Amino acid sequence: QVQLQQWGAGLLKPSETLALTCTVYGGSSSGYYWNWIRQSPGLEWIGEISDSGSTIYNPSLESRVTMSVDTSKNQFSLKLTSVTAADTAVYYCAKAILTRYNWLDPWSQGTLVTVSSASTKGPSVFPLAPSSGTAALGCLVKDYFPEPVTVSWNSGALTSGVHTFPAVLQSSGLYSLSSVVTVPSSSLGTQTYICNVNHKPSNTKVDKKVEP
Amino acid sequence: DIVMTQSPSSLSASVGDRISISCRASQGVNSALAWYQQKPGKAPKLLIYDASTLESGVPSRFSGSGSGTDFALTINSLQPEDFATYYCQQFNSYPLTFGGGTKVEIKRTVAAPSVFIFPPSDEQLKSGTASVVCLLNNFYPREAKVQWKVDNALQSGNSQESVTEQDSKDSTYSLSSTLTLSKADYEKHKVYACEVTHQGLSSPVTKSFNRGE
Amino acid sequence: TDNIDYFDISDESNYYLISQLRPHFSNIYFFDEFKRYASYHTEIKRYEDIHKTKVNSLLNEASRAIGICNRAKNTVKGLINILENPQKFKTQRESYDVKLRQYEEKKEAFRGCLLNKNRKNLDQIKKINNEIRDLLEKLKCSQDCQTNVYFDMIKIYLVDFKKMPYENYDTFIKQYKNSYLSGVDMIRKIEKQIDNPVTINAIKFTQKEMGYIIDRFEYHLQKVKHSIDQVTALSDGVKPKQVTKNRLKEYYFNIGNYYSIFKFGKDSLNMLNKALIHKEKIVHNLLGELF
Repeated sequence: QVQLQQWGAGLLKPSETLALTCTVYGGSSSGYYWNWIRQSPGLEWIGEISDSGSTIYNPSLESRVTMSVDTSKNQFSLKLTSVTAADTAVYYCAKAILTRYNWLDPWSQGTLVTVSSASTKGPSVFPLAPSSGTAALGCLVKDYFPEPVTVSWNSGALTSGVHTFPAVLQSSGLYSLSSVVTVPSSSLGTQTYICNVNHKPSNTKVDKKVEP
Repeated sequence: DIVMTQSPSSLSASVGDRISISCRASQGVNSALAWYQQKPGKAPKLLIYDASTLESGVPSRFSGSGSGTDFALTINSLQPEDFATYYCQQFNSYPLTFGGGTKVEIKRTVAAPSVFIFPPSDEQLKSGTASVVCLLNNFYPREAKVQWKVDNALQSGNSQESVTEQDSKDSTYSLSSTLTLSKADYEKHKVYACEVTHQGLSSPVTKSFNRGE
Repeated sequence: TDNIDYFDISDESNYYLISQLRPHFSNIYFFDEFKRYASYHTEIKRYEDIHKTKVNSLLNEASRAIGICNRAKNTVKGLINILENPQKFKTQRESYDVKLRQYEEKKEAFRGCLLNKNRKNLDQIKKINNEIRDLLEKLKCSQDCQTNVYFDMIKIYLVDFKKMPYENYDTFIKQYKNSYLSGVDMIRKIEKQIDNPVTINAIKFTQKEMGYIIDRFEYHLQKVKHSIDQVTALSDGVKPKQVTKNRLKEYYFNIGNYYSIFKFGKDSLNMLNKALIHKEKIVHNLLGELF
C-alpha cells in the first residue's frame, strides 16, 4: 500500500522559513489531496493541496503558508514564513482521497519542529551498569538540544522490557533522558548489551556498550 | 469555522469495560466525521470515517455512531492496547477542525515497583558532573514518592523525575529520578540511597550503593 | 400527471438504456467517473480536455435529442389526463377503447423518439470506450501497475452507498406491490356489480400506469442492489498490491461501470418514487369518487 515519508529541517531560527517535504512510496503524488497537520501539547489543520487545482489553507496562517506538488519527484512540500515560537509543533503530512472525503488514512512519522535561536548541542551517552531477580541496565542521554532523540537497543534486537523516558527540560536548557531495560540476571555473563542513541539535529550517532 | 468539541477530556475505565466518547459539532456536518487514535510519540491512526465506516484491519470493538450535530465513538471491550488519545475530525467544510482529544487511562490491579539504583558511570565523573539514577520498574498507580538520601541526609532541589506514559501491554508506569551533583559534591560522600514509597509496598523499600566499593 | 419523465426505452439489443434525466446514459457517468481516475495518473493527464471536448459534446448532443421529442411528449400528457380524469373524459366524443388506441400509439411514438433520435449518440459511446482503453495504455507501468487507486475508489463508492436508502425502497416497493394488486382484485369484483364504466376505466388505466412504473422501479432497484453488492464484494475479497496494466484496465471498467449504474439508478429510483407516490394518490382518490 501507499506509505508516507517526511523529511525536513527540525530546528529553526525565528523569522526563517519552515520548509518540509513528503515523498510518497507505493503510489503517485498526483490527484490525491495531501494535508498538513501540526500538533502542539491540539491537532491544528494547516492546509490541503491537490494536483487537480484545489488548495485551501487555514485562515489562521493563510498569509504564511505555501504548498506545492511535484509529480516528477513524487513529492509535495509545505512552507511556513515568519516563523515564531508559536509554530513549534510536530508536523505531519497525510493523504486525503477527495475534497469531500477528507479522512486521512496514512500519516507520516512527523518532523518535530522547534523554533529557537539556541545553537544545537550533541548529547552525552553514559551507561547505567547492572550490579549483583531480574537485572536492570540502561543508558543515560544527557545535555542535548533540541528535541528529539531516538534510543534503541542492539540495533532493534532487544525490545521487551525496554523503557524510554521523556526528556526533562533541565535548568541549563538542555534536554536529558534515560533508557533502561529489564533482562534476566543470568544473561549478564554471556549476552552483550549496547544502546543506540541518535540525535539527528546534531548529526551525532553514539553506540555505547553497557558493561558492569 | 466549525468548532468541534469532544467530551470528556480525560477518561478512566476498567480492563473489560466499555467507554463512549462523544463529539459535538458547532454546525451540521452531515455524516462526515473521522475518528482517530494516537499513541504516545506516534502519529494518529485512522479508526472510523464517515461516522460509521470501519477502517480495514481495525478491531471491530471500535464503534461509530451519530449524524449531523452530535456523534459518539464507543470502545466496546477495553484492552491495554487502547490507552491513547482519541480525536474526532469533520470534513463538511474548510478548514478541517479537530476535536480536543480524550485521554483514556486504563485502570488495572495494583503492582509494586521494582527499584534499581545506578551509580554515576566513571565516564561522566571525568567531566565534573555526577548523575546517580534510580529506577522504578512496572508499578501502579502513577503516584509515587521518591526520596534521595545522601550519607543519611535527604535532599531537595537536585532531583529530576520523569515518568513514562501508561504502558500498552500491562498498563504500568515507570519512573526515573536523577541527582545531578557536581563531582566535588559527589566525591565527598560515600552512601547514596533511593527511598521510594508506594501504595503497593507495605514498607517503603530502599536500594542504595556505597561509593568506591 | 404533473410530469411524464418516468418513460424510458432501451435499444433493440437491450444494452443501452435511455432516461429523460441527465445524463440519460450510464455510460456518461462512466465517462464522468473516468475524470476522477485520470486525475490520479500524471501519465494520462490529457483527459481533462477529452472529457470536455468529447464527453461533454456527447452529453450536449444527448440533451438536445431528448428536447426534440418534447413536442411528442406534450401530446402523450394530454391523453394521460383525459383517460385518468373521468370529468375530463366526459367532454370528448370517443369511447375509452378508442382513447387507449391513441394512447399506445402516442406512447410508443414518444418512447421510440427517444431511441430513434439518439441512435447516433449510442454509437458514440463505444467510440470513447476504445479511446479510454487507448488512453489508459499510456501508463508507464506494464507488469506491476499500482492498485492503490483501484481500492481507494472503492472506499469512496462504499461511502456513497450508505447514503442510499435501499432497505427503505424495498419495504416501500413491497407494500406498493401488495397494495397495487390488492386494489386491482377489488376492481375485478366490482366490475360486473355496478354500472359506472367511465370511472372504472380511469382506475384500470391508472393501474396500468402504476404497473409499468412498478416494473421500472423493480428493475432499477435490482440494478442498484447488484452494483452495491458487487462493489462491496471487491472490498471484502482479495486485495492484490500490484497487477498488470491489462488487468488494471478492466478494473476501472468494472467499478467505473458499476458506480455509473448506481448513480443512474439513484436518479431513476428517486424519480420513480414520486411517480408511484403521485399515481397512487390518483387511484385512492378515484376510488373515493366511487363512494
